[PDB]
Amino acid sequence: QVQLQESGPGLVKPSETLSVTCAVSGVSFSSFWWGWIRQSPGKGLEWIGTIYGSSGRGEYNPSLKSRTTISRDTSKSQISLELTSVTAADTAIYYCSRGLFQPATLTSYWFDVWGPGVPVTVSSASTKGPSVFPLAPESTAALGCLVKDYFPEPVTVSWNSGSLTSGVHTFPAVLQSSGLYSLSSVVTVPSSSLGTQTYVCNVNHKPSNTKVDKRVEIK
Amino acid sequence: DIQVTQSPSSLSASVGDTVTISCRTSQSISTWLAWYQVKPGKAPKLLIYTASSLASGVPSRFSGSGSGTDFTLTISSLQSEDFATYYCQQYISLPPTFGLGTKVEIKRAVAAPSVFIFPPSEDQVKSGTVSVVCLLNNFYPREASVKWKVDGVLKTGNSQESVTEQDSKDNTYSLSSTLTLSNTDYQSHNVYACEVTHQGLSSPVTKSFNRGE
Repeated sequence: QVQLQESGPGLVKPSETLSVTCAVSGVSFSSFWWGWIRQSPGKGLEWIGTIYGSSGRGEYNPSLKSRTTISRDTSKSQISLELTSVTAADTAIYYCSRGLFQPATLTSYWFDVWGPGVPVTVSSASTKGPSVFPLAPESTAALGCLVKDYFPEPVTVSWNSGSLTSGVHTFPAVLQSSGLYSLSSVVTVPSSSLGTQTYVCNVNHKPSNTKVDKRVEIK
Repeated sequence: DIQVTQSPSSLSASVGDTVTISCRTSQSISTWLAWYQVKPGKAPKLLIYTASSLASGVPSRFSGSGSGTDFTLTISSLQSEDFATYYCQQYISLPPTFGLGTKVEIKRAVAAPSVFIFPPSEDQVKSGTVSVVCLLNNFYPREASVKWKVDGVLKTGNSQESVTEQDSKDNTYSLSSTLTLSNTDYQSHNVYACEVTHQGLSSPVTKSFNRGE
């Protein structure tokens, strides 16, 4: 019955304010408690706070209260989260939730409905397209492309314009100390097909509007 | 805050198995524990609350037990839709706090990695920064040790690993280890090798190249 959908900026610069919103549908907005939970890459889930639809009063995580505002837009049945003075550590998936509580004195909140989550990245990096470098060298051989120093995510990688799909692995991107991302895509092919057949990795980075096609061969 | 500790961090199971995962709290939380299921990129789902009460719509193969400081979630006759990460959460007091999760993955036969090493391209050398990449392909289980050796000596720092999720087709993992060096550093040594240990290998496997060979 209840449906939650988050929306947000995607990218926030450090020291600015992170703003995300949650559209509540299917049920009475004023009858329940709504709040926010986040999960940072590599860290656990962290409750931010939860407010009553009817009054807007609520409770906040002490760790975050000084930077947090959770408010209602009743004309749209929305709740919003404002997080001020953000830093890279505020990079996270932000989830909208319904908070329930029970007579025990009351319990604190458990969360019976969650939104799908909105990823938000906090970074001072500027948009930059990737450099692409071939990865080149038994029955099977591995070939690949190193896609490095780009921002923001994501890049898409295909092989032979999509005509090579089996045996392809594209690794998760990693954030470098530079603030830029890097990943590799690899494919396994027959050792005997090398030298008589061409392998090309097609890289697309839409934020920078760059497409690179890299031929991967044995030096 | 109350500390909530889950174990194990991950486990492997097959469809039809009975699996149990545990939750331990740093102080008594009475029966105020909830359990959630999370699949990658999807909305978390409430499974159990009040330590043992099933949430609406949740299959009866899920059950919870415990009180005070020790709790368990049990999945009887695991089904394919149950492979996911599971989190426990206390809510006796503010703030509610979550465990770090238990990943339930698909068991399969041990598979040794195929290992490959890739030297930096000439175009990478010209950039002044080089990456040496070691690939471990299609192995199981996930646990693997990858060591970089440069002229025979263990190189620590300057490398990062990246692992795929379990492959939809064969349930294996693949992993990359990337060693990043200044070209000045790279040119100062001759032999580069990655050495891999894994349950599927009676002895570690080493792939290497000589710079410029």
